[PDB]
Amino acid sequence: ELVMTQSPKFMSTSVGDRVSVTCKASQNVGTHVAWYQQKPGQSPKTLIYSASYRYSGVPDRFTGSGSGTDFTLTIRDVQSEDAAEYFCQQYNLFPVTFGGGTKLEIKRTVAAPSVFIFPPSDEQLKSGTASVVCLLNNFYPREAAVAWKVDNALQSGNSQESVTEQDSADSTYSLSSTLTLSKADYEKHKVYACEVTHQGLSSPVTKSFNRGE
Amino acid sequence: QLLESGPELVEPGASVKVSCKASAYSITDFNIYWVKQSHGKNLEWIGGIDPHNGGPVYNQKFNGKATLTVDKSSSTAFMHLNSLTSEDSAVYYCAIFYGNFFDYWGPGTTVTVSSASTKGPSVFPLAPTAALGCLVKDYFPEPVTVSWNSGALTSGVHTFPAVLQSSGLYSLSSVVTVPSSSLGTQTYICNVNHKPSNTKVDKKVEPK
Ligand SMILES: C[N+]1(Cc2ccc(C(=O)NCCO)cc2)CCCCC1
Repeated sequence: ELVMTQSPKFMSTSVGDRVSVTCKASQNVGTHVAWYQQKPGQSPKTLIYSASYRYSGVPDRFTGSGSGTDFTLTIRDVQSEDAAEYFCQQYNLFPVTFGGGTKLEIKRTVAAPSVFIFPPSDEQLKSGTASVVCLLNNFYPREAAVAWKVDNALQSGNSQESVTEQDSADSTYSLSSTLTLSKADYEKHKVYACEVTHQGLSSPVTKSFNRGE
Repeated sequence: QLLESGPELVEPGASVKVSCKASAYSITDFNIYWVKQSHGKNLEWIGGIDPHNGGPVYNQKFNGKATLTVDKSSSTAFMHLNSLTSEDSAVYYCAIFYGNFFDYWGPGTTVTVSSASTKGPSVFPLAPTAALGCLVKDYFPEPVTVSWNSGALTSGVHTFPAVLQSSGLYSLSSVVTVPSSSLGTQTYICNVNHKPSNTKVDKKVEPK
């Protein structure tokens, strides 16, 4: 099998910058290599074939080069919508092989989250469970601490988090923290609060609500 | 321009045949290959068939596991995976190409190997510049798709990767932000589809 070792593994850079991904073949593969870009929630899309040639509709700010065992993809005016994972591909000798990939995040100014809290539906409660959701919206960077509290006692072990890939337009992230309790547990307490700590905030902001009002 | 057979939940040791067909042309008069995406996101060339010389080309790693055939008559390509194990759980794409012209991948087929049974999600309203959403809880297997107002609403929509909760059931919420003024003027319906369990539900999200 021909190995394609690609680097860097991960890279963060500002809009308008120039960066380059690289691939190392383990055997001169001529110029039989392609470059692929895969945006969040989509199949990969070929950018380049034959190391330096572009496919229609692929912006000129993409260029490929190199040969033998040394290949490079360069992006020259990094745009937000550029946020993706990039892969090189060798197709000079079967079996075709892909590089491990390069995840390109974009550096943007800090931006504080917008915090919203959601009580469980009166319809979900009926069935036995209670999920209290806390949404942190459009922030940067991706690092954020969320603390759940109920009647002012801090919680652990009954929450889960999820974060979206960087938004292609505003380069922000969004996160959700979900508190899962049993119906009984939920009706035991009154005050339900979600506290958010983020470097874009001078001091942690709290969004809470009282049960039944 | 490519369609692929729906998502799949296949019991270990059992098998699965994935289909792939084009809408306005025959994929069978172009080269066709399949690619597997697994542990996180990472690609493996399975094998391919050339339209001008009998015989599918296979990668050894999948010799014995993958069988590739076509049916030039119906313009359909097939991939048969036998003896499935949890390491066959992945997104499988069929791709088409011709010389240096195009090279286009299909949407993807999620494939989960597991003895569990399919379970559609419960969809709960996440009641309300303001945010609203839908909790899509307790479904199996992945994936599920959510959309707002039948597709009409796309700005500010944020759908979160699903989390595998301890019960072995998947869970995620979709959110959207809108103008608060709009809360007494516009109806907001989230539409959830979970192909595997033939579960399709519309949920009105309104101010509680
Ligand atoms: C698709 N590709 C590379 C490539 C991809 C898949 C195969 C392949 O699997 N061929 C089997 C015989 O038809 C061969 C080559 C074509 C040439 C440009 C770069 C992209």
